[PDB]
Amino acid sequence: GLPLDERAFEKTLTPIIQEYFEHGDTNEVAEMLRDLNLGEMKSGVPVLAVSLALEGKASHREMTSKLLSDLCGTVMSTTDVEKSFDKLLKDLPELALDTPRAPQLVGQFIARAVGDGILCNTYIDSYKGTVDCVQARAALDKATVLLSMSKGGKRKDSVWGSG
Amino acid sequence: GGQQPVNHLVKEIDMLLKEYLLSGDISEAEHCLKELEVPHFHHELVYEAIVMVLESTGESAFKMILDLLKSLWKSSTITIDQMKRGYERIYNEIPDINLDVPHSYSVLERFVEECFQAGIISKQLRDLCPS
Repeated sequence: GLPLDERAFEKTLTPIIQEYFEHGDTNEVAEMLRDLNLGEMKSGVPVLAVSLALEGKASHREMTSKLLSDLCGTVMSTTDVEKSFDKLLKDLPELALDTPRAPQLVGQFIARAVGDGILCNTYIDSYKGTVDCVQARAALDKATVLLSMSKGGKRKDSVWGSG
Repeated sequence: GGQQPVNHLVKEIDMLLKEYLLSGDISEAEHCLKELEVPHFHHELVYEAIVMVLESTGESAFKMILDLLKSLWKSSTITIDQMKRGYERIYNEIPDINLDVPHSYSVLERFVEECFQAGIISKQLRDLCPS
């Protein structure tokens, strides 16, 4: 669906997401989301959270997937996440210009979403050549590239305690 | 009170191989190797890339694998010391991988032969190769 008042929404979500990356409060986002109350524009939130994380350090990116998994089931349907990825992919061509590493990161976001179960697995198959954008295609490539990596070491990523 | 410590080795060395395998881009790997602060640790990929060709069937590997190191050597990314130890470990793994009757001698020789010809390693390393 077409998002009404796009910029007005972006500017409002700016501090919301910013404050999130500070200590990682997934509950804060949801609580505020219900306050705003959005329909098709709801996919905007997960998208922006992704775009900003591209500018920030990689540490801030890995933390983005946490928000997604938390949001889904609580304030976002599994089916809503899918739409968010499409919306993001369409934006990719723009951000890719300033950050050349942007698409490479995007692939990780897709891979993680599928790996945990917040995005459909056949999502990549559905876009299996049915894409006229090379920027969007690379993101789809890395998705498998990275999925093939942590597929075996999924339960060995979190075993260090020193915080 | 804080976040979990940064991971190491895992989700690090593997990335280099995967990126070159499916995608197959020099610059993609370039920026990634440049990401690491430790240049001395650059020997790990060196060794791994050599192991791949020995464990992978197809010219696709040998064509893109050697190109990977040579590409890194283009801008002085890999050090001779690092490349030296990378090959030395291979000469040790050879008997373990082959386990009697090394039919991979053809690959081993040609690979080192090309490397020497490329001018990235001197005769000293070639002398360590079972010629």
